[PDB]
Amino acid sequence: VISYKAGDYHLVPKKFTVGKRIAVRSYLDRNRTELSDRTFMPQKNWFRPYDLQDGCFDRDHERLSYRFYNLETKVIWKAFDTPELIGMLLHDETVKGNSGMYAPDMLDAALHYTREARYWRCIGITKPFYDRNTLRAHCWEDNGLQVGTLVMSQAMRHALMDLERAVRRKELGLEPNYLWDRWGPIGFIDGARADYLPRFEHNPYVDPDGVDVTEIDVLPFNTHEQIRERYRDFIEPDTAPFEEVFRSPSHGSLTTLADIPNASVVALYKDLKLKAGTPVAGDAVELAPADVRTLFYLSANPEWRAVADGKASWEEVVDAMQPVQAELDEKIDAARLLQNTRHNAERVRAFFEEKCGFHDFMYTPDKTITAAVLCYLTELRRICTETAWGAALAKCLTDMERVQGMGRDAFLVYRHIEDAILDKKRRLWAGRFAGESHEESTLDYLLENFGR
Amino acid sequence: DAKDGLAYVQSLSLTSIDGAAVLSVEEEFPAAAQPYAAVDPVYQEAVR
Amino acid sequence: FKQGQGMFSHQLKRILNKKSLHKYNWDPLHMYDPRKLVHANRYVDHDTYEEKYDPHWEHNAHLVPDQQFYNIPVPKEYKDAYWWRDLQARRVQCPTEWVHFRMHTKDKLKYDFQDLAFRKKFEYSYEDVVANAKDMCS
Amino acid sequence: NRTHPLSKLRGNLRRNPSEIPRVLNMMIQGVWHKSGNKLYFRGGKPPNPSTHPYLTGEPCPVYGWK
Amino acid sequence: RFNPEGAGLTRGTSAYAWKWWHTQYPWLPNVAPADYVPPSPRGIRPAAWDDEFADVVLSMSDEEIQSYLLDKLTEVIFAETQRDGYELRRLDFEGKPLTELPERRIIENFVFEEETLRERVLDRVVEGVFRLVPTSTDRLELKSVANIIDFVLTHVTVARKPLQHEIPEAARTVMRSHPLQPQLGFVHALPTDNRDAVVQEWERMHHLDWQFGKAVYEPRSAENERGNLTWLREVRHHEAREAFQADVDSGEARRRHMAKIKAAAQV
Amino acid sequence: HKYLAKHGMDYQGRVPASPAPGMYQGFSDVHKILANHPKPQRESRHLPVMPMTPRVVFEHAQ
Amino acid sequence: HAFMDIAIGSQPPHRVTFELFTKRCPIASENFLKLCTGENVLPQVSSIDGIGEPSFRDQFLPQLTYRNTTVHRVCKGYLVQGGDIVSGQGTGQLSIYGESFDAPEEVKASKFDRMGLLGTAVSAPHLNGSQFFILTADKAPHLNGTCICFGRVVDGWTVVKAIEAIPLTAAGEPAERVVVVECGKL
Repeated sequence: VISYKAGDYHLVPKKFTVGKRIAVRSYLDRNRTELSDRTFMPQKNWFRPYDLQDGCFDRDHERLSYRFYNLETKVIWKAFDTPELIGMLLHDETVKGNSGMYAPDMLDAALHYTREARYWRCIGITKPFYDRNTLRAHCWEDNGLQVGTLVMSQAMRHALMDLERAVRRKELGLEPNYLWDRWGPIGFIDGARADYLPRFEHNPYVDPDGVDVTEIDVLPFNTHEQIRERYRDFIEPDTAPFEEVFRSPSHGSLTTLADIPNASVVALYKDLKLKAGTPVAGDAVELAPADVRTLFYLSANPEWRAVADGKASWEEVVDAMQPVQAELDEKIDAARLLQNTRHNAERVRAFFEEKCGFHDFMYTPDKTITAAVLCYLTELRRICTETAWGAALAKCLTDMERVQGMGRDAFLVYRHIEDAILDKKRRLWAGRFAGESHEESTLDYLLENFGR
Repeated sequence: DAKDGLAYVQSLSLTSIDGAAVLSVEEEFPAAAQPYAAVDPVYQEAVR
Repeated sequence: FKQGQGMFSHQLKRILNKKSLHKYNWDPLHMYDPRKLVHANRYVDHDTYEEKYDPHWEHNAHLVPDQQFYNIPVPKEYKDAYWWRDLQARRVQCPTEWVHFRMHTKDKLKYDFQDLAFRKKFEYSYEDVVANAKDMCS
Repeated sequence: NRTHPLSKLRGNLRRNPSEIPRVLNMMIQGVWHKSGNKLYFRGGKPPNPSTHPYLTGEPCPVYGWK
Repeated sequence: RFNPEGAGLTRGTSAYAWKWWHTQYPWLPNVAPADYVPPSPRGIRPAAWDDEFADVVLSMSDEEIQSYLLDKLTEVIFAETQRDGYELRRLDFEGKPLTELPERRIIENFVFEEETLRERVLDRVVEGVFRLVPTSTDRLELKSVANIIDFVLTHVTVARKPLQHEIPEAARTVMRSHPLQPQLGFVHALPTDNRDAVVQEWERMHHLDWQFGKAVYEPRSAENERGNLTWLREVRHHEAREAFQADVDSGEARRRHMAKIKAAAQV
Repeated sequence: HKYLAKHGMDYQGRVPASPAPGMYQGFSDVHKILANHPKPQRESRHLPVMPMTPRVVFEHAQ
Repeated sequence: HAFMDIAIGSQPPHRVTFELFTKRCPIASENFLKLCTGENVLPQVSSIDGIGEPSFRDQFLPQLTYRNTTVHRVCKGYLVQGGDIVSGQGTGQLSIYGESFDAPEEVKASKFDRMGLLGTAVSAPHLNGSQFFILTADKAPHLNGTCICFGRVVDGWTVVKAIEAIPLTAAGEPAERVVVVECGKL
């Protein structure tokens, strides 16, 4: 038999119904007090599944016609808008499954544009691409038929005025205060109102030194060639002072009194530095020179090497009988190089703070920045092209496949450098939210104590 | 809806349908050279 | 203080009487797409995985008409969802205030009026009315 | 922008009953752009959209027209 | 008067929501980029997640993995993340942590925003436990327990090898020669509800699903046989076909058919 | 509200004018959600250019 | 003469030697050499002037060679069609002569009465592209004035009769991807 006591199946699940009858819900029963978690907690998202589109690339051209039309063309753009995140999408397109993102070709085009997109960013170009196909720095002064005479918009012939006015100044011998070298990622670093370029004829840039630049001046500087030599000195960034800082251990965050063993190894560094020739004990938490700090990381993670040289009862012996892992400090500095400048728009800007000494990235003029990127892509190529561990390391995304190829022990190392960097951030964040003084009482007393 | 029409309809051996006195059971074969364009919806929809 | 007494208000009261073009655009069967029913009731053959050519299908098929298509064929079972379009294609294609000549006079008889298809019936010519009424010797 | 039948380009010279109210307001009113200059119709003889030469191509910023 | 980037707006509509009243734009529903295709059970596995991990993970289904993820995330939070500074479980008289781990709500509203917290979860759960790797632009919205679960539950659903419809031969010749074949075109007769995804899904603001001649048609492979008229309506029609078929087997059909022509000849 | 959160302080300095490139990118008629300033820029580093709204062009015509 | 190597998914290439009727039908047959011989090459990179002045940029554009093409439409017992440089799905036609070409003498004078014959694949007589088809069903009377029979497979018929036996997946495509690895001349 099949028992049934009645008043059982309602014919509609008991949620969508009153005792009997489905109930009505019309966005007026609902409050706006739900949906107010949106101010912090973001709404649901549809993460697209990553595709190596080779299934869509049944044949050749459609695969090498989106290399440009979709991959390269996203670099010409990023080599124009923000050349610092030009290593971010190189990860974005290789996490998505693409093949030759860090190939010896994509970089040597990314660095090509990054180098030149500067000299047509100072020329006044606002969009790097004219149409789907060609670049706007190749619109010739005919319809398309002129040889090299660039179609100079009014913005340009006012960007080429500011350049010419900067030339005449240092041609007068004065200091060439080029306007767009106070121009950074936030606009004028000087906190001034941005001077917008199609400048009104009733707001002409006036320098009380008597420098004349007008339309009669810049009209002959039409084609690409006679500016790359005339304003060579300004459109070109300088790569000398940044030449090798990415190929060198620098940990802008990490302090001398900060190590994974917070005391044990630094007790050795104080022990070596009292029984020393030129001995100096450590109370000043002031940062030690960069290269000696990365030694302890190469001497604090592996309890192998923590004791392997802790036995050493002299100063330089520990400081210099470990050059064998100092031959390993680049293979880790190639890791702290990628994963630093990779993931978020913030990790990269915080990264350049350490290496190229940008106190604040947001105020360093573009001339100083495009260089550091140019000096950073110039050493991405070194890593990808010169040494064999560079390719796979680039195409590695997780740690599991990262540990395999390059030094398994070398990955033990910096994952206690990164874990030490981030734990310094732990000091700042949780540093704010640990002072508890609230109560019903002391929150009253904290008024009068605030009164004086 | 079979290829065995002519040989079947003669298996009966019709001789009358109450008035017929069937005169001849010839086979039409009007499927001769029927283009696939006669059954293909993708085509017939292009013509219609 | 009105405004615009000028000529543009003297044309726009005379040229706008011009009767625009009328095309009896009959209703679009959005939710019941009729042409995606050519694939209903089709034996998929397990070689080419396409519809086998059913010779019967076209006989249980009810050609629902259309404007951009001559006559879309749909199987018989799904014929009634298109009940409005078979009532709009048989219709006469003009607001019947224009063809009111047919509905009130004695053309009420000389015309097919099934679902507002004001189409003339058959009508002998005068060469035949006498050819058919003299041959009878009436 | 009247357009040639063959030309894939789309122009806004419609004559549907829903679109003539604005196609006259171009020929008799004209457009007063928010930049201060009066557009397509600025003077006396109202244009004849159906005797325009056909739309040849969309405008570009660098040159005039692609 | 609109404010795009308004932290309301449901984050799908910031252009379509200028229209719609103040009272109706907060509720406009999340639908899709209108080009995002469903999560697809395709076979593309992350570049380096590999087998052994895939063979294990693929064993877990997408409620067997959503469940694991919630436990791990409550474990990642209230772990290094919480024990490091704040506390996330209510304490008793003396101040002892009554419950072991946080309550399921505190986790739900928890927002992994500060980089220090996201990296503390993403290297452990989505990179460590799952060996997944998230892009930069998705790492932006990948900042909640709700979204961490979905991001996995798309990139693991796009991993199950698409079910391979492979049939043998010996059984294949059965379904061919078998008398009763399937019509198999009906899915198209189903009525279409194609329009803007928002106007189509705003109407399903509540259980407007089975209502007013609609039906969420999930393709059904087996049918209940009790009381099912359209099922008994043919199982007899079938048993009326096996009975008629009995004649043609023996030959009483040919006779009863040859008796017509001899009734229809002499007349 | 973005210095206070990331620095733990009041800014206590004159804020830069000319909004940073990349801010108010979905807005269309800012003009109020700003001073009468222009829509700042794209998120680029190209030299500042006035987005020639119908308004800016009129000022040129004055 | 000419060859073509056929790779049935995970199986090795196999030479298919075509004897092109270069005598009676010059255009469509010489269209085959230029397509098989790898005659149109345009290798370029964006950095070094690939993008700036030339504006050619036609190398992000259907490439006009049979290299790495597919064999898409395979009608068992009938033929094996394949070879397209524009769309993987079998649609669209490319040629030496632009989009397509019609040759009046070369279309009317065609007769498909041998097995192993090699013709063009048309959407209509006025349209002939890279798309060829190798006839497997012996006789083809309904194909007389439709397309051009510019040659026949001279040997290696094993594959065109081994391709034909490859199962169709749901998509009306061969279950396993038949790829044309590398072509040339003989």
